[PDB]
Amino acid sequence: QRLPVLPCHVGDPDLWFADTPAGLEVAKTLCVSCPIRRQCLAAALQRAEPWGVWGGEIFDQGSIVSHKRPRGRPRK
DNA sequence: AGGCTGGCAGCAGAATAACCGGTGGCAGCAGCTGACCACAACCGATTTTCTGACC
Ligand code: SF4
Repeated sequence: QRLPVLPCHVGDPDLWFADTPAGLEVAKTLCVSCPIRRQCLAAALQRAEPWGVWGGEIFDQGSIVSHKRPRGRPRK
């Protein structure tokens, strides 16, 4: 079916929870071409997923952050 | 004098209406819990790593 075209499970699944701001960036933008962004993002927002890339967007424990804040002192 | 030998005959089996007492089960439910999620916050370093000034 359309399973190998689905960009979620094409490669290694441990990529999409890597705890670097730059590592998961290609994981987030790899769901640009995903055919099911609407329903996946809708399910992720309704069930309140606390981790990882969902619907081509990252998640905190309840909501969506724009980009994950890096380790260290943030920029003034 | 009967007996035990002989067929002869006959048969089983197989195939193709109430009471009373008591006693234990049981289900329903307030009412101690008491362990348990469970959010939800709040801190305890921890490490990085800028940020800010020092001379
Ligand atoms: S997170 Fe995005 S890319 Fe991955 S399966 Fe869901 S919609 Fe597709």
